[PDB]
Amino acid sequence: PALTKSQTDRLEVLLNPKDEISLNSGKPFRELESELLSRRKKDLQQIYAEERENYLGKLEREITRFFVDRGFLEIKSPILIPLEYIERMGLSKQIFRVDKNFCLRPMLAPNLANYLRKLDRALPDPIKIFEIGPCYRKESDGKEHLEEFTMLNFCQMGSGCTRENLESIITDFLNHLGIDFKIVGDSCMVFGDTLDVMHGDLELSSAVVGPIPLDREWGIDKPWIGAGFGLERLLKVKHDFKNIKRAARSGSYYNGISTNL
Amino acid sequence: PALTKSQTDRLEVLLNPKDEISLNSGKPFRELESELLSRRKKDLQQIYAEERENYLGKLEREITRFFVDRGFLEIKSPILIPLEYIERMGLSKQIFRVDKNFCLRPMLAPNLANYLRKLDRALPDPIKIFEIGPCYRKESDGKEHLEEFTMLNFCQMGSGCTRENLESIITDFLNHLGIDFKIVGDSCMVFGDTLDVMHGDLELSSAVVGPIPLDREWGIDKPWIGAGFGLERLLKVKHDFKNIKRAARSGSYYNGISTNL
Ligand SMILES: Nc1ncnc2c1ncn2[C@@H]1O[C@H](COP(=O)(O)OP(=O)(O)OP(=O)(O)O)[C@@H](O)[C@H]1O
Ligand SMILES: Nc1ncnc2c1ncn2[C@@H]1O[C@H](COP(=O)(O)OP(=O)(O)OP(=O)(O)O)[C@@H](O)[C@H]1O
Ligand SMILES: C#Cc1cccc(COC(=O)NCCCC[C@H](N)C(=O)O)c1
Ligand SMILES: C#Cc1cccc(COC(=O)NCCCC[C@H](N)C(=O)O)c1
Ligand SMILES: [K+]
Ligand SMILES: [K+]
Ligand SMILES: [K+]
Ligand SMILES: [K+]
Ligand SMILES: [Mg+2]
Ligand SMILES: [Mg+2]
Ligand SMILES: [Mg+2]
Ligand SMILES: [Mg+2]
Ligand SMILES: [Mg+2]
Ligand SMILES: [Mg+2]
Repeated sequence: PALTKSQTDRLEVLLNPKDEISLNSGKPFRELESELLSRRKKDLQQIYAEERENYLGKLEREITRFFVDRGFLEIKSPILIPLEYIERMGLSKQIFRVDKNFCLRPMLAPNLANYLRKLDRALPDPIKIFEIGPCYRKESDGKEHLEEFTMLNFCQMGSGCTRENLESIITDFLNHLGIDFKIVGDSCMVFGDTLDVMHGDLELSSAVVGPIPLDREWGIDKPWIGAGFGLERLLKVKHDFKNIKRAARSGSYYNGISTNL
Repeated sequence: PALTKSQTDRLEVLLNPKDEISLNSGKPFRELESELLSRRKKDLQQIYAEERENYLGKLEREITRFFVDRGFLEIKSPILIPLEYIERMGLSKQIFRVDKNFCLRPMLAPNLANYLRKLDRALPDPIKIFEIGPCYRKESDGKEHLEEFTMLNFCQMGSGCTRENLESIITDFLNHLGIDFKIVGDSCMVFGDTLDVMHGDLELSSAVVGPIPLDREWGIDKPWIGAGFGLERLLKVKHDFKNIKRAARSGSYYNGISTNL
Protein backbone atom coordinates (compact mmCIF):
# COMPACT_ATOMS: atom_id res chain seq x y z
CA PRO A 1 0.00 0.00 0.00
CA ALA A 2 1.15 3.56 -0.91
CA LEU A 3 1.08 6.67 1.27
CA THR A 4 -0.84 9.82 0.34
CA LYS A 5 0.82 13.19 0.56
CA SER A 6 -1.24 13.95 3.69
CA GLN A 7 -0.05 10.69 5.27
CA THR A 8 3.62 11.32 4.39
CA ASP A 9 3.37 14.84 5.80
CA ARG A 10 1.92 13.53 9.05
CA LEU A 11 4.75 11.00 9.38
CA GLU A 12 7.35 13.67 8.57
CA VAL A 13 5.97 15.87 11.37
CA LEU A 14 6.45 12.96 13.81
CA LEU A 15 9.88 11.85 12.54
CA ASN A 16 12.97 13.12 14.31
CA PRO A 17 16.58 13.12 13.09
CA LYS A 18 17.51 10.29 15.47
CA ASP A 19 14.99 7.85 13.95
CA GLU A 20 16.07 5.18 11.48
CA ILE A 21 12.60 4.58 10.01
CA SER A 22 11.68 4.26 6.33
CA LEU A 23 8.30 5.80 5.49
CA ASN A 24 8.13 3.89 2.17
CA SER A 25 9.07 0.46 3.56
CA GLY A 26 5.61 -1.02 2.86
CA LYS A 27 4.43 -0.99 6.47
CA PRO A 28 0.97 0.62 6.61
CA PHE A 29 0.58 4.22 7.64
CA ARG A 30 -1.27 3.18 10.82
CA GLU A 31 1.72 1.27 12.20
CA LEU A 32 4.32 3.88 11.26
CA GLU A 33 2.13 6.54 12.87
CA SER A 34 1.60 4.51 16.05
CA GLU A 35 5.32 3.77 16.35
CA LEU A 36 6.29 7.43 15.87
CA LEU A 37 3.61 8.72 18.26
CA SER A 38 4.89 6.35 20.94
CA ARG A 39 8.51 7.44 20.43
CA ARG A 40 7.64 11.15 20.49
CA LYS A 41 5.48 10.79 23.62
CA LYS A 42 8.40 8.99 25.27
CA ASP A 43 10.75 11.78 24.19
CA LEU A 44 8.54 14.51 25.66
CA GLN A 45 8.06 12.48 28.83
CA GLN A 46 11.85 12.27 29.19
CA ILE A 47 12.28 16.04 28.71
CA TYR A 48 9.54 16.69 31.27
CA ALA A 49 11.03 14.31 33.81
CA GLU A 50 14.70 15.27 33.44
CA GLU A 51 15.57 18.63 31.87
CA ARG A 52 12.53 20.84 31.21
CA GLU A 53 14.55 23.57 29.42
CA ASN A 54 13.46 25.02 26.09
CA TYR A 55 16.11 24.73 23.34
CA LEU A 56 15.91 28.41 22.36
CA GLY A 57 15.98 29.63 25.95
CA LYS A 58 18.84 27.31 26.94
CA LEU A 59 20.91 28.37 23.92
CA GLU A 60 20.24 32.03 24.72
CA ARG A 61 21.51 31.42 28.25
CA GLU A 62 24.61 29.57 27.04
CA ILE A 63 25.44 32.34 24.58
CA THR A 64 24.83 35.01 27.23
CA ARG A 65 27.32 33.32 29.58
CA PHE A 66 29.92 33.07 26.79
CA PHE A 67 29.83 36.78 25.96
CA VAL A 68 29.43 38.09 29.54
CA ASP A 69 32.47 36.05 30.53
CA ARG A 70 34.50 37.60 27.68
CA GLY A 71 33.75 41.16 28.77
CA PHE A 72 30.64 42.02 26.71
CA LEU A 73 27.78 43.95 28.32
CA GLU A 74 24.36 42.26 27.98
CA ILE A 75 21.77 44.51 26.29
CA LYS A 76 17.98 44.13 26.17
CA SER A 77 16.57 46.80 23.89
CA PRO A 78 13.09 47.40 22.44
CA ILE A 79 11.64 44.98 19.89
CA LEU A 80 9.07 47.55 18.77
CA ILE A 81 11.17 50.37 17.25
CA PRO A 82 10.64 53.60 15.26
CA LEU A 83 10.11 53.08 11.57
CA GLU A 84 12.55 56.02 11.23
CA TYR A 85 15.40 53.65 12.10
CA ILE A 86 15.25 53.39 8.32
CA GLU A 87 16.12 54.47 5.81
CA ARG A 88 18.55 55.62 8.47
CA MET A 89 19.95 52.09 8.11
CA GLY A 90 19.59 52.47 4.32
CA LEU A 91 14.64 43.76 3.27
CA SER A 92 12.46 46.86 2.75
CA LYS A 93 9.41 44.87 1.69
CA GLN A 94 10.03 42.50 4.62
CA ILE A 95 9.28 44.91 7.48
CA PHE A 96 6.27 44.17 9.71
CA ARG A 97 4.75 47.58 10.29
CA VAL A 98 2.93 48.53 13.48
CA ASP A 99 0.42 51.40 13.49
CA LYS A 100 1.89 54.39 11.59
CA ASN A 101 5.41 55.14 12.82
CA PHE A 102 6.65 51.82 14.27
CA CYS A 103 7.77 48.41 13.16
CA LEU A 104 9.01 45.14 14.55
CA ARG A 105 12.78 45.31 14.43
CA PRO A 106 14.22 43.27 11.53
CA MET A 107 17.72 43.36 13.07
CA LEU A 108 19.49 44.36 16.28
CA ALA A 109 22.03 46.74 14.73
CA PRO A 110 20.29 50.16 15.14
CA ASN A 111 19.67 49.78 18.88
CA LEU A 112 23.22 48.45 19.37
CA ALA A 113 24.66 51.38 17.38
CA ASN A 114 22.81 53.72 19.72
CA TYR A 115 24.22 51.90 22.75
CA LEU A 116 27.78 51.98 21.40
CA ARG A 117 27.56 55.75 20.92
CA LYS A 118 26.07 56.35 24.34
CA LEU A 119 28.29 53.99 26.29
CA ASP A 120 31.50 55.37 24.75
CA ARG A 121 30.87 58.53 26.79
CA ALA A 122 31.02 56.55 30.04
CA LEU A 123 32.98 53.34 29.61
CA PRO A 124 36.67 52.59 28.99
CA ASP A 125 37.95 51.48 25.62
CA PRO A 126 37.05 49.13 24.10
CA ILE A 127 33.25 49.11 24.29
CA LYS A 128 31.97 45.51 24.00
CA ILE A 129 28.23 44.74 23.99
CA PHE A 130 25.81 42.11 22.73
CA GLU A 131 22.09 41.39 22.53
CA ILE A 132 19.98 38.27 21.94
CA GLY A 133 16.33 38.50 21.06
CA PRO A 134 13.47 38.31 18.58
CA CYS A 135 13.62 39.92 15.13
CA TYR A 136 11.04 39.90 12.35
CA ARG A 137 11.06 39.75 8.54
CA LYS A 138 8.40 38.85 6.02
CA GLU A 139 9.92 35.63 4.67
CA SER A 140 9.40 31.93 5.44
CA ASP A 141 10.41 30.33 2.14
CA GLY A 142 10.90 26.84 3.48
CA LYS A 143 13.76 25.38 5.46
CA GLU A 144 16.12 28.28 6.38
CA HIS A 145 13.98 31.41 6.90
CA LEU A 146 11.47 32.22 9.63
CA GLU A 147 9.29 35.31 9.96
CA GLU A 148 9.95 35.42 13.72
CA PHE A 149 13.51 34.43 14.55
CA THR A 150 16.09 35.06 17.28
CA MET A 151 19.26 37.07 16.62
CA LEU A 152 22.54 37.29 18.53
CA ASN A 153 24.52 40.42 17.65
CA PHE A 154 27.78 41.18 19.37
CA CYS A 155 29.97 44.15 18.62
CA GLN A 156 33.00 46.08 19.80
CA MET A 157 34.08 49.68 19.25
CA GLY A 158 37.49 51.22 19.83
CA SER A 159 40.74 49.32 20.01
CA GLY A 160 40.96 45.73 18.85
CA CYS A 161 38.47 46.21 16.00
CA THR A 162 40.38 44.25 13.35
CA ARG A 163 39.33 41.54 10.93
CA GLU A 164 41.57 39.06 12.73
CA ASN A 165 40.03 39.76 16.13
CA LEU A 166 36.53 39.50 14.64
CA GLU A 167 37.37 36.11 13.10
CA SER A 168 38.94 34.96 16.38
CA ILE A 169 35.78 35.80 18.39
CA ILE A 170 33.62 33.97 15.81
CA THR A 171 35.98 30.99 15.92
CA ASP A 172 36.01 30.80 19.72
CA PHE A 173 32.23 31.14 19.77
CA LEU A 174 31.43 28.43 17.23
CA ASN A 175 34.09 26.13 18.71
CA HIS A 176 32.29 26.58 22.05
CA LEU A 177 29.03 25.43 20.41
CA GLY A 178 30.78 22.59 18.53
CA ILE A 179 29.81 23.85 15.04
CA ASP A 180 32.17 23.62 12.06
CA PHE A 181 32.27 26.55 9.68
CA LYS A 182 34.13 28.53 7.04
CA ILE A 183 34.33 32.27 6.29
CA VAL A 184 33.48 33.63 2.82
CA GLY A 185 33.42 37.08 1.26
CA ASP A 186 29.96 38.52 0.62
CA SER A 187 28.17 41.89 0.44
CA CYS A 188 24.85 43.51 1.28
CA MET A 189 23.22 46.91 0.79
CA VAL A 190 23.19 47.94 4.46
CA PHE A 191 26.82 47.34 5.44
CA GLY A 192 28.60 46.76 2.11
CA ASP A 193 31.43 44.24 2.35
CA THR A 194 30.68 41.42 4.77
CA LEU A 195 32.23 38.22 5.91
CA ASP A 196 29.72 35.39 5.77
CA VAL A 197 30.08 32.56 8.30
CA MET A 198 28.97 29.39 6.52
CA HIS A 199 28.14 25.86 7.62
CA GLY A 200 28.02 24.14 4.26
CA ASP A 201 25.53 26.12 2.20
CA LEU A 202 23.80 27.49 5.34
CA GLU A 203 24.66 31.05 6.38
CA LEU A 204 25.08 31.18 10.15
CA SER A 205 26.22 34.80 10.37
CA SER A 206 26.96 38.04 8.58
CA ALA A 207 29.86 40.00 10.09
CA VAL A 208 31.33 43.44 9.42
CA VAL A 209 34.62 45.29 9.97
CA GLY A 210 33.94 49.02 10.24
CA PRO A 211 34.20 51.92 9.82
CA ILE A 212 31.51 52.12 7.11
CA PRO A 213 29.95 55.27 5.64
CA LEU A 214 26.68 54.56 7.49
CA ASP A 215 28.52 55.30 10.77
CA ARG A 216 28.14 59.06 10.34
CA GLU A 217 24.33 58.79 10.35
CA TRP A 218 24.49 57.05 13.75
CA GLY A 219 27.11 59.16 15.42
CA ILE A 220 29.63 56.30 15.30
CA ASP A 221 33.14 57.70 14.82
CA LYS A 222 35.54 54.96 15.91
CA PRO A 223 36.58 51.59 14.45
CA TRP A 224 34.14 48.78 15.18
CA ILE A 225 33.47 45.11 14.45
CA GLY A 226 30.36 43.01 14.83
CA ALA A 227 28.45 39.93 13.79
CA GLY A 228 24.87 38.69 13.74
CA PHE A 229 23.84 35.05 14.15
CA GLY A 230 20.45 33.43 13.98
CA LEU A 231 19.87 31.08 16.91
CA GLU A 232 17.34 28.89 15.08
CA ARG A 233 19.98 28.22 12.41
CA LEU A 234 22.46 27.26 15.12
CA LEU A 235 19.84 24.89 16.60
CA LYS A 236 19.11 23.49 13.12
CA VAL A 237 22.78 22.54 12.75
CA LYS A 238 23.18 21.28 16.31
CA HIS A 239 20.15 18.98 16.13
CA ASP A 240 20.27 18.10 12.40
CA PHE A 241 16.77 19.44 11.76
CA LYS A 242 15.62 19.20 8.15
CA ASN A 243 13.39 22.28 8.46
CA ILE A 244 14.13 25.37 10.52
CA LYS A 245 10.52 25.46 11.69
CA ARG A 246 11.48 22.73 14.18
CA ALA A 247 13.65 25.25 15.97
CA ALA A 248 11.26 28.23 15.98
CA ARG A 249 9.01 29.66 18.63
CA SER A 250 5.91 27.73 17.99
CA GLY A 251 3.03 25.85 19.45
CA SER A 252 3.58 23.02 16.95
CA TYR A 253 6.99 21.74 18.15
CA TYR A 254 8.58 21.54 21.59
CA ASN A 255 12.38 21.11 21.33
CA GLY A 256 11.80 19.77 17.82
CA ILE A 257 9.13 17.26 18.93
CA SER A 258 5.66 17.53 17.44
CA THR A 259 3.09 18.73 19.94
CA ASN A 260 0.28 17.11 17.93
CA LEU A 261 0.28 13.74 19.69
CA PRO B 1 18.91 80.20 42.33
CA ALA B 2 15.84 78.12 41.29
CA LEU B 3 15.71 75.16 38.91
CA THR B 4 13.61 75.13 35.74
CA LYS B 5 11.40 72.18 34.96
CA SER B 6 13.87 71.10 32.25
CA GLN B 7 16.72 71.24 34.78
CA THR B 8 14.78 69.28 37.43
CA ASP B 9 13.87 66.65 34.83
CA ARG B 10 17.50 66.27 33.81
CA LEU B 11 18.55 65.80 37.43
CA GLU B 12 15.74 63.30 38.02
CA VAL B 13 16.94 61.23 35.04
CA LEU B 14 20.42 61.08 36.63
CA LEU B 15 19.26 60.44 40.22
CA ASN B 16 19.15 56.87 41.47
CA PRO B 17 17.33 55.48 44.52
CA LYS B 18 20.60 55.06 46.42
CA ASP B 19 21.47 58.78 46.25
CA GLU B 20 20.86 61.08 49.21
CA ILE B 21 20.92 64.33 47.20
CA SER B 22 18.48 67.23 47.46
CA LEU B 23 17.75 68.88 44.11
CA ASN B 24 16.34 72.01 45.83
CA SER B 25 19.20 72.50 48.31
CA GLY B 26 20.36 75.76 46.67
CA LYS B 27 23.42 74.28 44.97
CA PRO B 28 23.42 75.34 41.31
CA PHE B 29 22.20 72.99 38.62
CA ARG B 30 25.71 72.74 37.15
CA GLU B 31 27.17 71.21 40.31
CA LEU B 32 24.29 68.82 40.95
CA GLU B 33 24.51 67.68 37.33
CA SER B 34 28.28 67.21 37.45
CA GLU B 35 28.05 65.25 40.71
CA LEU B 36 25.30 62.97 39.37
CA LEU B 37 27.03 62.41 36.03
CA SER B 38 30.19 61.34 37.86
CA ARG B 39 28.28 58.93 40.12
CA ARG B 40 26.36 57.38 37.21
CA LYS B 41 29.51 56.97 35.09
CA LYS B 42 31.14 55.25 38.07
CA ASP B 43 28.10 53.00 38.45
CA LEU B 44 28.16 51.93 34.80
CA GLN B 45 31.93 51.42 34.97
CA GLN B 46 31.41 49.10 37.95
CA ILE B 47 28.73 47.07 36.13
CA TYR B 48 30.98 46.80 33.07
CA ALA B 49 33.98 45.70 35.11
CA GLU B 50 32.25 43.25 37.45
CA GLU B 51 28.85 41.83 36.45
CA ARG B 52 27.78 42.81 32.92
CA GLU B 53 24.31 41.20 33.23
CA ASN B 54 21.14 43.04 32.23
CA TYR B 55 18.55 43.29 35.03
CA LEU B 56 15.68 41.98 32.89
CA GLY B 57 17.72 39.13 31.45
CA LYS B 58 19.16 38.12 34.84
CA LEU B 59 15.71 38.14 36.45
CA GLU B 60 14.33 36.05 33.57
CA ARG B 61 17.12 33.53 34.16
CA GLU B 62 16.53 33.44 37.93
CA ILE B 63 12.79 32.92 37.43
CA THR B 64 13.42 30.23 34.80
CA ARG B 65 15.63 28.29 37.24
CA PHE B 66 12.99 28.57 39.99
CA PHE B 67 10.20 27.09 37.88
CA VAL B 68 12.29 24.47 36.02
CA ASP B 69 13.52 23.20 39.39
CA ARG B 70 9.92 22.87 40.64
CA GLY B 71 8.85 20.71 37.69
CA PHE B 72 7.50 23.30 35.21
CA LEU B 73 8.31 22.97 31.51
CA GLU B 74 9.86 26.10 29.95
CA ILE B 75 7.86 27.40 26.96
CA LYS B 76 8.90 29.91 24.28
CA SER B 77 5.91 30.64 22.08
CA PRO B 78 5.28 33.21 19.34
CA ILE B 79 5.08 36.92 20.22
CA LEU B 80 3.33 37.69 16.93
CA ILE B 81 -0.01 35.82 17.19
CA PRO B 82 -3.31 35.56 15.27
CA LEU B 83 -5.74 38.36 15.95
CA GLU B 84 -8.32 35.53 16.16
CA TYR B 85 -6.94 34.63 19.59
CA ILE B 86 -9.67 37.12 20.44
CA GLU B 87 -12.46 37.52 21.00
CA ARG B 88 -11.66 33.87 21.62
CA MET B 89 -10.21 35.20 24.89
CA GLY B 90 -13.27 37.47 25.19
CA LEU B 91 -7.77 45.75 26.79
CA SER B 92 -9.47 45.65 23.37
CA LYS B 93 -8.38 49.16 22.43
CA GLN B 94 -4.88 48.35 23.70
CA ILE B 95 -3.90 45.76 21.07
CA PHE B 96 -1.02 46.59 18.71
CA ARG B 97 -2.21 45.28 15.38
CA VAL B 98 0.14 43.92 12.72
CA ASP B 99 -0.94 43.82 9.07
CA LYS B 100 -4.51 42.45 8.82
CA ASN B 101 -4.85 39.25 10.83
CA PHE B 102 -2.08 39.47 13.46
CA CYS B 103 -1.20 41.33 16.61
CA LEU B 104 1.49 41.56 19.22
CA ARG B 105 0.39 39.32 22.06
CA PRO B 106 -1.00 41.33 25.01
CA MET B 107 -0.71 38.31 27.33
CA LEU B 108 0.76 34.81 27.42
CA ALA B 109 -2.45 32.94 28.29
CA PRO B 110 -3.72 31.85 24.82
CA ASN B 111 -0.45 30.19 23.76
CA LEU B 112 -0.15 28.53 27.20
CA ALA B 113 -3.76 27.28 26.98
CA ASN B 114 -2.88 25.68 23.65
CA TYR B 115 0.20 24.04 25.19
CA LEU B 116 -1.76 22.72 28.18
CA ARG B 117 -4.29 21.07 25.86
CA LYS B 118 -1.64 19.57 23.62
CA LEU B 119 0.73 18.39 26.33
CA ASP B 120 -2.05 16.68 28.31
CA ARG B 121 -2.18 14.11 25.51
CA ALA B 122 1.46 13.15 26.11
CA LEU B 123 2.54 14.01 29.64
CA PRO B 124 1.61 12.63 33.07
CA ASP B 125 -0.65 14.50 35.45
CA PRO B 126 -0.22 17.22 36.47
CA ILE B 127 0.84 19.35 33.51
CA LYS B 128 3.05 22.23 34.74
CA ILE B 129 4.39 24.85 32.30
CA PHE B 130 5.54 28.47 32.27
CA GLU B 131 6.71 31.17 29.87
CA ILE B 132 8.59 34.46 30.23
CA GLY B 133 8.65 37.00 27.46
CA PRO B 134 7.54 40.27 25.90
CA CYS B 135 3.89 41.36 25.78
CA TYR B 136 2.38 44.55 24.39
CA ARG B 137 -0.48 46.89 25.30
CA LYS B 138 -1.26 50.45 24.32
CA GLU B 139 -0.78 52.13 27.71
CA SER B 140 2.11 53.99 29.35
CA ASP B 141 0.25 56.24 31.79
CA GLY B 142 3.22 57.06 33.98
CA LYS B 143 4.91 55.00 36.64
CA GLU B 144 3.35 51.48 36.53
CA HIS B 145 2.44 50.72 32.89
CA LEU B 146 4.68 50.11 29.89
CA GLU B 147 3.64 49.51 26.29
CA GLU B 148 6.33 46.82 25.93
CA PHE B 149 6.69 44.77 29.10
CA THR B 150 7.81 41.28 30.14
CA MET B 151 5.36 38.72 31.53
CA LEU B 152 5.91 35.53 33.52
CA ASN B 153 2.92 33.18 33.37
CA PHE B 154 3.02 29.83 35.07
CA CYS B 155 0.17 27.36 35.14
CA GLN B 156 -0.79 23.83 36.08
CA MET B 157 -3.59 21.56 34.88
CA GLY B 158 -4.86 18.37 36.47
CA SER B 159 -4.39 17.39 40.08
CA GLY B 160 -3.23 19.92 42.65
CA CYS B 161 -5.12 22.82 41.04
CA THR B 162 -6.48 24.36 44.25
CA ARG B 163 -6.50 27.89 45.58
CA GLU B 164 -4.20 26.86 48.41
CA ASN B 165 -1.60 25.35 46.07
CA LEU B 166 -1.76 28.44 43.84
CA GLU B 167 -1.17 30.71 46.84
CA SER B 168 1.66 28.46 48.05
CA ILE B 169 3.48 28.66 44.68
CA ILE B 170 3.09 32.47 44.65
CA THR B 171 4.35 32.64 48.23
CA ASP B 172 7.39 30.46 47.55
CA PHE B 173 8.15 32.47 44.42
CA LEU B 174 7.97 35.92 45.96
CA ASN B 175 9.81 34.73 49.08
CA HIS B 176 12.57 33.55 46.71
CA LEU B 177 12.76 37.07 45.23
CA GLY B 178 12.55 38.73 48.68
CA ILE B 179 9.35 40.69 47.91
CA ASP B 180 6.61 41.21 50.51
CA PHE B 181 3.03 40.97 49.34
CA LYS B 182 -0.62 40.38 50.16
CA ILE B 183 -3.44 38.67 48.24
CA VAL B 184 -6.72 40.50 47.51
CA GLY B 185 -9.94 39.58 45.73
CA ASP B 186 -10.45 41.21 42.33
CA SER B 187 -12.13 40.53 38.97
CA CYS B 188 -11.63 41.09 35.26
CA MET B 189 -13.61 40.48 32.08
CA VAL B 190 -11.37 37.74 30.65
CA PHE B 191 -11.14 35.35 33.61
CA GLY B 192 -13.80 36.62 36.04
CA ASP B 193 -12.82 36.19 39.69
CA THR B 194 -9.11 36.73 40.27
CA LEU B 195 -6.72 36.88 43.14
CA ASP B 196 -4.57 39.98 42.93
CA VAL B 197 -1.04 39.80 44.35
CA MET B 198 -0.29 43.25 45.77
CA HIS B 199 2.83 45.01 47.01
CA GLY B 200 1.28 48.02 48.66
CA ASP B 201 -0.87 49.64 45.98
CA LEU B 202 1.17 48.03 43.16
CA GLU B 203 -0.33 44.96 41.48
CA LEU B 204 2.41 42.39 40.92
CA SER B 205 0.18 39.61 39.59
CA SER B 206 -3.29 38.48 38.61
CA ALA B 207 -3.97 34.80 39.36
CA VAL B 208 -6.86 32.46 38.58
CA VAL B 209 -8.31 29.19 39.90
CA GLY B 210 -10.13 27.38 37.09
CA PRO B 211 -12.22 25.90 35.64
CA ILE B 212 -13.78 28.99 34.02
CA PRO B 213 -16.39 29.07 31.25
CA LEU B 214 -13.76 30.27 28.75
CA ASP B 215 -12.10 26.82 29.03
CA ARG B 216 -14.55 25.25 26.58
CA GLU B 217 -13.46 27.63 23.79
CA TRP B 218 -9.85 26.46 24.23
CA GLY B 219 -10.43 22.76 24.64
CA ILE B 220 -9.45 22.91 28.33
CA ASP B 221 -11.50 20.38 30.31
CA LYS B 222 -9.62 19.82 33.56
CA PRO B 223 -9.02 21.92 36.69
CA TRP B 224 -6.22 24.45 36.33
CA ILE B 225 -4.46 27.28 38.17
CA GLY B 226 -2.19 30.03 36.93
CA ALA B 227 -0.73 33.45 37.52
CA GLY B 228 0.82 36.26 35.50
CA PHE B 229 3.53 38.61 36.80
CA GLY B 230 5.17 41.58 35.18
CA LEU B 231 8.95 41.46 35.51
CA GLU B 232 9.43 45.23 35.26
CA ARG B 233 7.12 45.65 38.27
CA LEU B 234 9.18 43.10 40.18
CA LEU B 235 12.34 45.04 39.26
CA LYS B 236 10.66 48.31 40.28
CA VAL B 237 10.04 46.91 43.75
CA LYS B 238 13.44 45.22 44.06
CA HIS B 239 15.38 48.37 43.13
CA ASP B 240 12.98 51.01 44.54
CA PHE B 241 12.55 52.71 41.17
CA LYS B 242 10.17 55.68 41.20
CA ASN B 243 9.15 55.12 37.56
CA ILE B 244 8.74 51.76 35.85
CA LYS B 245 10.46 53.14 32.76
CA ARG B 246 13.76 52.57 34.60
CA ALA B 247 13.15 48.85 34.39
CA ALA B 248 11.98 48.62 30.75
CA ARG B 249 13.73 47.57 27.60
CA SER B 250 15.11 50.83 26.50
CA GLY B 251 18.04 52.68 25.09
CA SER B 252 17.64 55.40 27.73
CA TYR B 253 18.50 53.38 30.88
CA TYR B 254 20.88 50.49 31.50
CA ASN B 255 20.02 48.66 34.74
CA GLY B 256 18.23 51.82 35.84
CA ILE B 257 21.21 54.11 35.05
CA SER B 258 20.73 56.88 32.52
CA THR B 259 22.58 56.23 29.28
CA ASN B 260 22.66 59.98 28.50
CA LEU B 261 25.99 60.76 30.14
N1 LIG C 1 14.33 35.11 8.10
C1 LIG C 1 15.30 34.60 8.89
N2 LIG C 1 15.10 33.48 9.60
C2 LIG C 1 16.04 32.93 10.41
N3 LIG C 1 17.23 33.46 10.56
C3 LIG C 1 17.58 34.60 9.91
C4 LIG C 1 16.60 35.23 9.00
N4 LIG C 1 17.19 36.31 8.47
C5 LIG C 1 18.44 36.39 9.00
N5 LIG C 1 18.67 35.36 9.85
C6 LIG C 1 19.93 35.12 10.59
O1 LIG C 1 20.52 36.37 10.92
C7 LIG C 1 21.86 36.43 10.42
C8 LIG C 1 22.27 37.87 10.05
O2 LIG C 1 21.23 38.28 9.18
P1 LIG C 1 21.33 39.39 8.06
O3 LIG C 1 20.90 40.59 8.85
O4 LIG C 1 22.75 39.28 7.54
O5 LIG C 1 20.29 38.48 7.15
P2 LIG C 1 20.43 37.65 5.70
O6 LIG C 1 21.81 37.92 5.12
O7 LIG C 1 19.23 38.05 4.90
O8 LIG C 1 20.33 36.02 5.77
P3 LIG C 1 19.98 35.12 4.41
O9 LIG C 1 20.97 35.55 3.34
O10 LIG C 1 20.13 33.65 4.72
O11 LIG C 1 18.59 35.56 4.08
C9 LIG C 1 21.83 35.44 9.26
O12 LIG C 1 23.16 35.00 8.93
C10 LIG C 1 20.92 34.34 9.76
O13 LIG C 1 21.69 33.50 10.64
N1 LIG D 1 1.11 47.77 30.70
C1 LIG D 1 1.78 47.01 31.59
N2 LIG D 1 3.04 47.31 31.95
C2 LIG D 1 3.76 46.58 32.83
N3 LIG D 1 3.28 45.49 33.40
C3 LIG D 1 2.02 45.07 33.13
C4 LIG D 1 1.18 45.84 32.19
N4 LIG D 1 0.00 45.22 32.11
C5 LIG D 1 0.06 44.12 32.92
N5 LIG D 1 1.27 44.04 33.53
C6 LIG D 1 1.68 43.00 34.49
O1 LIG D 1 1.05 41.76 34.13
C7 LIG D 1 0.31 41.24 35.24
C8 LIG D 1 -0.91 40.44 34.77
O2 LIG D 1 -1.58 41.35 33.90
P1 LIG D 1 -3.12 41.35 33.56
O3 LIG D 1 -3.11 40.48 32.34
O4 LIG D 1 -3.80 40.89 34.83
O5 LIG D 1 -3.05 43.00 33.49
P2 LIG D 1 -3.71 44.23 34.40
O6 LIG D 1 -4.65 43.63 35.43
O7 LIG D 1 -4.27 45.21 33.41
O8 LIG D 1 -2.67 45.15 35.29
P3 LIG D 1 -3.11 46.65 35.84
O9 LIG D 1 -4.43 46.48 36.58
O10 LIG D 1 -2.05 47.18 36.77
O11 LIG D 1 -3.29 47.43 34.58
C9 LIG D 1 0.00 42.49 36.05
O12 LIG D 1 -0.32 42.15 37.41
C10 LIG D 1 1.25 43.33 35.90
O13 LIG D 1 2.24 42.81 36.80
C1 LIG E 1 24.09 51.08 11.31
C2 LIG E 1 24.89 50.72 12.09
C3 LIG E 1 25.92 50.34 13.01
C4 LIG E 1 27.06 51.11 13.04
C5 LIG E 1 28.10 50.80 13.90
C6 LIG E 1 27.99 49.71 14.74
C7 LIG E 1 26.86 48.93 14.72
C8 LIG E 1 26.80 47.76 15.66
O1 LIG E 1 25.86 46.81 15.18
C9 LIG E 1 26.47 45.72 14.57
O2 LIG E 1 27.09 44.89 15.23
N1 LIG E 1 26.39 45.52 13.13
C10 LIG E 1 26.80 44.26 12.54
C11 LIG E 1 25.61 43.30 12.32
C12 LIG E 1 25.86 42.38 11.11
C13 LIG E 1 24.62 41.62 10.58
C14 LIG E 1 23.57 42.54 9.91
N2 LIG E 1 22.24 42.22 10.39
C15 LIG E 1 23.53 42.47 8.36
O3 LIG E 1 22.43 42.95 7.70
O4 LIG E 1 24.56 41.95 7.63
C16 LIG E 1 25.82 49.25 13.86
C1 LIG F 1 -8.13 31.40 28.01
C2 LIG F 1 -7.51 30.67 28.68
C3 LIG F 1 -6.83 29.71 29.51
C4 LIG F 1 -7.54 28.61 29.93
C5 LIG F 1 -6.94 27.66 30.73
C6 LIG F 1 -5.62 27.81 31.12
C7 LIG F 1 -4.90 28.91 30.72
C8 LIG F 1 -3.48 29.03 31.16
O1 LIG F 1 -3.07 30.39 31.11
C9 LIG F 1 -3.05 30.99 32.37
O2 LIG F 1 -2.19 30.68 33.20
N1 LIG F 1 -4.02 32.00 32.72
C10 LIG F 1 -3.83 32.80 33.92
C11 LIG F 1 -3.15 34.16 33.62
C12 LIG F 1 -3.61 35.24 34.62
C13 LIG F 1 -3.28 36.70 34.23
C14 LIG F 1 -4.09 37.21 33.01
N2 LIG F 1 -3.20 37.88 32.07
C15 LIG F 1 -5.23 38.20 33.35
O3 LIG F 1 -5.75 38.97 32.36
O4 LIG F 1 -5.74 38.31 34.62
C16 LIG F 1 -5.51 29.87 29.90
K1 LIG G 1 14.95 10.55 10.47
K1 LIG H 1 7.65 31.90 15.40
K1 LIG I 1 17.20 59.40 45.35
K1 LIG J 1 10.24 49.08 25.90
MG1 LIG K 1 17.91 37.43 3.97
MG1 LIG L 1 22.61 36.71 3.10
MG1 LIG M 1 23.55 38.05 5.75
MG1 LIG N 1 -4.31 46.87 32.95
MG1 LIG O 1 -5.69 45.03 37.21
MG1 LIG P 1 -4.66 42.16 36.56
